[PDB]
Amino acid sequence: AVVLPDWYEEAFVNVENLFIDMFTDLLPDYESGCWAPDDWLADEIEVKPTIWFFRLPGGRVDWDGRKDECQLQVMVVTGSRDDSWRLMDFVRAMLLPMQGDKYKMADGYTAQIRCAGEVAGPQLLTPGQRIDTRVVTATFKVSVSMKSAKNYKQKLYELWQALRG
Amino acid sequence: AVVLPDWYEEAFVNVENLFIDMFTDLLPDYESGCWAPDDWLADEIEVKPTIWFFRLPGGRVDWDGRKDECQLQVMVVTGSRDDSWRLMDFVRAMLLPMQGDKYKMADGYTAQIRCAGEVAGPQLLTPGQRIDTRVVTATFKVSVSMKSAKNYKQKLYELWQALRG
Amino acid sequence: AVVLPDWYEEAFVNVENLFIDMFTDLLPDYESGCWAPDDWLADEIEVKPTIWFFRLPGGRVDWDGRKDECQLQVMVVTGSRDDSWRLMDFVRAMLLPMQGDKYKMADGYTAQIRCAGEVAGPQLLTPGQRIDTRVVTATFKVSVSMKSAKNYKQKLYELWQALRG
Amino acid sequence: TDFYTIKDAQADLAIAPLNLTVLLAPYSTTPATTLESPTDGSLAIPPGYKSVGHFEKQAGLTLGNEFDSKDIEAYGEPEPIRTIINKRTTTFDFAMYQNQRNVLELIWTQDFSNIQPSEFGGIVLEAPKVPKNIYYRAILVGMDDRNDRPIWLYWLMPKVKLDKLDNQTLNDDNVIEYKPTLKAFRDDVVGYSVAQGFAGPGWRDLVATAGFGEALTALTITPGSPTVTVATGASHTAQLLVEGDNGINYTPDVVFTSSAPDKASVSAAGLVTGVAAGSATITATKGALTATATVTVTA
Amino acid sequence: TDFYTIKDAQADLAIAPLNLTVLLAPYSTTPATTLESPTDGSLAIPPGYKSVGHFEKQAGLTLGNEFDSKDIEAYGEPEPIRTIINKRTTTFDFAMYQNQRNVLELIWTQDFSNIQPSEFGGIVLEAPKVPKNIYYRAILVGMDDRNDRPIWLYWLMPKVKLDKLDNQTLNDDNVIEYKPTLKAFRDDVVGYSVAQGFAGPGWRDLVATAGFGEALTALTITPGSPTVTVATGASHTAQLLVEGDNGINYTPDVVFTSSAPDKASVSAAGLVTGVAAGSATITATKGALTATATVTVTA
Amino acid sequence: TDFYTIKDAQADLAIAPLNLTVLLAPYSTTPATTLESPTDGSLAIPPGYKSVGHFEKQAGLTLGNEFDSKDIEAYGEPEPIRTIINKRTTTFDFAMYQNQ
Repeated sequence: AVVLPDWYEEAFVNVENLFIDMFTDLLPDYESGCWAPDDWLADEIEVKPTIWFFRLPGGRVDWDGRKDECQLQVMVVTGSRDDSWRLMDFVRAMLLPMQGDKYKMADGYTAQIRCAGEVAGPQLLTPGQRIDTRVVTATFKVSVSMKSAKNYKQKLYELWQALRG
Repeated sequence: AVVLPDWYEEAFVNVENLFIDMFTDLLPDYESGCWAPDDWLADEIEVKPTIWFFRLPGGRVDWDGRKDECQLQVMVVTGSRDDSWRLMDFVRAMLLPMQGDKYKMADGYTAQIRCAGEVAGPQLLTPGQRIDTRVVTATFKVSVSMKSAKNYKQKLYELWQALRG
Repeated sequence: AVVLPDWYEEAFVNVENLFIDMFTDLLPDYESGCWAPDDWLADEIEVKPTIWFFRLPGGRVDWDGRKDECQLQVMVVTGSRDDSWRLMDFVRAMLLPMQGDKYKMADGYTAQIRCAGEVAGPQLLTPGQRIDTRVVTATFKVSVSMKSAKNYKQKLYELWQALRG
Repeated sequence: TDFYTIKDAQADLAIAPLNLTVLLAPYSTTPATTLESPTDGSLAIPPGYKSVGHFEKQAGLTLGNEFDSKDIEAYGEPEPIRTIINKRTTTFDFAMYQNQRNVLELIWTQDFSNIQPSEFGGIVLEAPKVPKNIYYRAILVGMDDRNDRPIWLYWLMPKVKLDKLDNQTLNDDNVIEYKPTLKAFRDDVVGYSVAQGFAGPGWRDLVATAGFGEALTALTITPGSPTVTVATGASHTAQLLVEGDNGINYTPDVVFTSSAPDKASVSAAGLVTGVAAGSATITATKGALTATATVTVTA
Repeated sequence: TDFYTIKDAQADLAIAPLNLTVLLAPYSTTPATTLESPTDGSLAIPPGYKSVGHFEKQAGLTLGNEFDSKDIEAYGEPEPIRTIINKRTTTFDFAMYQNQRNVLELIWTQDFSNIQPSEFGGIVLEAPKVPKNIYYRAILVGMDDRNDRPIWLYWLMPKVKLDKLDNQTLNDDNVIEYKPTLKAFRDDVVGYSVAQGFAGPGWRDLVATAGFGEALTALTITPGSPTVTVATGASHTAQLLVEGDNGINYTPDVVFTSSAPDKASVSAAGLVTGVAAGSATITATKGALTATATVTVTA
Repeated sequence: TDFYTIKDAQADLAIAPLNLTVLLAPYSTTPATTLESPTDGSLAIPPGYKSVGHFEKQAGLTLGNEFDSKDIEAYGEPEPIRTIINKRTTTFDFAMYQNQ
C-alpha cells in the first residue's frame, strides 16, 4: 500500500469507516459501505438493502480544538419506499441524539462523536437506470474528535536541516 | 525561457513548488507535482501513488503586510481508497498545524508558512476514465510570507522618463 | 474611424492601453496586447511568451470623485509553466505596490494608477486546443484617475434647444 | 437661463491626495511656512522632516475636527444670540507599518537617539517612567496629477502631539500596526495650529477658477525690447518672464514662438541667446489668451 | 524630483510576529534585560520562564494601551497649555488552550506547587478565599524570518498581573479557553513596565535602515597583520572579527575570500588556521561594501 | 535552536468537555471533595446529587467571572501601588429542557 514515515501516527479518524462499522454492528445482515460493490449491483429485481456513507466537503476542521468536522451523506437503498424510509428513520434515530458518544471501531480504536446534526433532510430520489431500487438520501454534519493533535514539526525541521541545511 | 529585467528579483514564493519539494522530501518514493506526467499516466491497473498541488483563486494578497494568500487544492491519487485516505490524512496532519513554520526549498530559499487552514474537506471523487484510481481531493487556504516587499517604482519612473519624458 | 463631435475630449483613460504600453516598455521583446494576434497563433510548438490584458465588468466608476475603477484580467502565455509563473510573479510585483503612480503612455498622456489590488489569485488553467502553452491568469482591481471630470451639459442643452426647442 | 449654470460645478477642483505622506520633525527645527520652492515653484520639503513611512492604504488618515459651541443666552430668546466657539481641535490618526526609529520614538514618547545597538545588532526600547510631553512638526503631503502637472495639497501642523493609541492585534496574517492619534496644538511662533495649502502647475491652472486672486485676463512679458549680443559677451543671453495680471509667473506654462527665428530664437523656456543681429517678434502662445513682445539682437 | 521618494517606504521594516509565544515566570526570578545571547547573538530566554503553551490563532494578543490625559487650563486659552499624561497602562490578553499547572495557577491566582496528585493521578484545584496578588514576569516573543535570517521581535513586561477574565462557553465543538487580560506594572528594579526589542540576523540587516546607530559606511577587520604558526602550536589558529563603523560585529554575515589559499586559508567563519608559511591577502566579501586585510603565516 | 521548541505546545492538554452534566444537590448533603473513587480511581458521584437533565447543546454553560479591582493610589504615582481585588463572583447559566 502506502509506505508512510515510521515516525508518523494517524491523527484523524475515518468517519465513513466508523459509521460503516457502527451500522454493520447495528444491522448485521444488511451490508453498509462507502461504495457500490460489483456483486451488490448484480441483483436488481430483488435488491438487498444497503446503506452508503459518503464524506462530503463541509464544516471547518479545528486542529487546535481537536475537532474534525465533516458533512456525511447517507444513502439508504432498498427495494421498497417504506423500507427505505424505515431504514432512514433508524439511521436518523441513531445519529441525531449523539453527544460525546464513544464507539470502538473494528480497528480497536474508540472514537468519540462530538455532535451529529442534519444539514439536508431526507428525500426519495428519482429512479435512475436501477429502476426497482428506491433510495432515500440525507446529509449529516458529524463532528468527531481527532485521535491526537500532536504535530510533527520536529521531523519536518530535521528533514530540511539534514538534506539542504 | 523568459528574460526578465536585470534589476528585478523574485518577490513571491511558488506555493506549489514549495509543497512539491516538501512532500518529495517527506515521501521520497511517491512522486508529487503540479501536473499529471505523461509517463505516470502510462500505468493504470497498477498505478503508483501520487499527490498533486494546484494553486486556485482564493484569499487576498497583502503586499504591505508581506503576505501571499492562496487556495491550494491537494489531489491524492492511489490505487486504493484506504491508501488514498491514509495519504490525505498524512497531508492534513502535515499542513494543518503549521504556524510560522520554515522550510528550505530545493532553490535554497527558506520559505515561511504563516498558516494553513482548510476550506473544503477531503472527499473521494467519483471515478472517471481512469477507473482503477481512487482520488481524494481537498482544498487548503495557505498563507506564506513574500520573499521581499521591495517595490520597483524607481525603475518604472526611469523607464517612462527616459523613453517618453 | 469614429467622427466624434468637435467639442468632445477624452474623459477616461484606456486601462488596457496603459498597461500594454507599460509592459511593452518593461518587456520589450515579449509582445503584450488585448487580443490574440493572427501571426502569434501561427506557432504553437515553439510559442513566444505573451501577456494579455482584458478589461472586465468590476468596480464602480466615480465621476464626481474623478475615479475609474475596473477589473483587469492578466493572462500570461508561455511555453513552460515555470516561465508563466515567473512572468506572473513579475506582473504581480509590478502592479501590486502601485499607489498614486504616474505613467506616460505612448499617447503622451501621463496617467495615474490610484491603486491596484488582486481580486482572483493566479492559477494555471487547463490546456485547450493549444496544448503546448501553459497559461497563468489573475484578475486585478485597478483604479485610475480620469483625464477630466468636465461635463458637456452645455452642448447637450444647446443641441435640443436648437433642434427641438 | 438653464438651471445647470446656477450650480456652476467645476468638477476639476476635486483634488484627491493619491499618495499621502506624513513627515514628522523634532521641535527644534524651523516650521515650514510653505512647500513651494521660491526659485523653481517645486515641492521643497525643508530639511529635518523625516517621513514615518508607509501606512495602511484602506484606512488612511482621518483628519478629525471638534467644535466647542457655547451659545450664550442672556435673557431668553427663540434663538441663541452670539453663539461662540471655544475650542477647535484638529486630530489625525494613521496605522504606521515601518519599524523605524522615529515611529517607535513617537509611539513610546521617548528619544531613542542614545540607543546604541549591541555588538550583534540588538536594541531594546524601554518605555519611559512617565509618558514624556514630546511635540513634533507634521506635514501631510498629497499629490494629485493632472496630465503631467501635479497638485501638491498639504497640511502644516507645527505642534502635533500623540494623544491616544489604538490596541494592537498580533496575529499571523497581519503585521504590527501603530495607530497614534496625533493632536495639533497652536504654535505661538507661527501663530496657527493647521494650514492647508496647494501648490504645483496644476494649481497654477486651477487657482484662477478656485477664486484666489484676480482673474486671468491679460499676459505681459517684462522686457519690452531687450537687446542681446551676437558674440559670447555678458549680454549674449537674456530671460523672458511672461506674467499675467494675476501676478503669477506663467513662464513654464506658456510656450513662445518666434516669427523670425533667423534673427532671434526663443524656445519654450524663453531663451534669448539669439542667432543673428536683428529684431524678431516673440509671441507668447497660450490658450484662450495670448501675449506679444519684440526682441532685438545687436552684437 | 519624484513624489514616491518623499514617502521613502522601506516596505521591509514591517515585521509580523508569526509565532507569538508568552513565557510567564515567577516573581522570584531575575527579569530578562534582553533576549540576545552575549556570546552568539542568538535567542536565549533566561531560565525560569515557562511558556503558557498555544493560544487561539485567529484572536492572537490584543496589546492594549490606555492614556490618562489631563489638559490643564489655567486662565482660559483657545487651546490647552501643557497637556500632560497621567497614567499609561499596557494590557494584553490571549485565549490559552493548555491545561498546564502555570496556566491554571495564573487563572486561579494561586500557587499549585504543593498540589500533590492522588494515587490515581487526580487533582482538585480549590479557588482561594481571597484572590491573591501574584505578579509574573512575561515575555511576548515573535519571530519573522527573512530567507533564513530570523527577526526576534519581543516585549519585556516584568511585573504583569491578571486584571480580568472573559466568560467561558463550554460547548461540544470548542475546547476550554482561558482568556486573561494581563496588566503590565512598572517594576521598581528595572525601572520600566514594557520594553519592545528586536534581535537576529534580520535585524542586523535592517538596523541601519531603521535609523538606529550610524549608517553602515566602512568595514574593518581588527587584526591588522596576524601571524599564525604552521605547527600545531598555541598560535596555530586565529579569528577574524570584521566590524563596521556601526559597532556591529558583521562576522557571521560577511564571507571572506583568500587570494592565495596555499599560504593562508580563511573560510566564511574567518578561520586563520593556515596551510603554509607565507603571507596571504584576505578580502572580506560583502555586498555594497567590501573590506580588505592581510594575513601572514610563520611557524 | 529552533523556534517551535520555545512555545512547547503539547496540543493534547486541550480537554473539551463533550458531555457536560450539571448535578444539583440539596444543602443538607455533604459536598463532594472529589469525584475520584478512592478504591478504583473511577468517577463516583456521591449520592444526593441529582442531574438537571439535558440542556441546550448550542448554548451550553457560560461559566462567567467578574473581578472587583480597587487599585489604591495613596500619594500619586504613574502606576497604581498594591492593586488589590475585592470580590470574585463565579456564575454559570444553562437552558434546561427537562420538566423535572
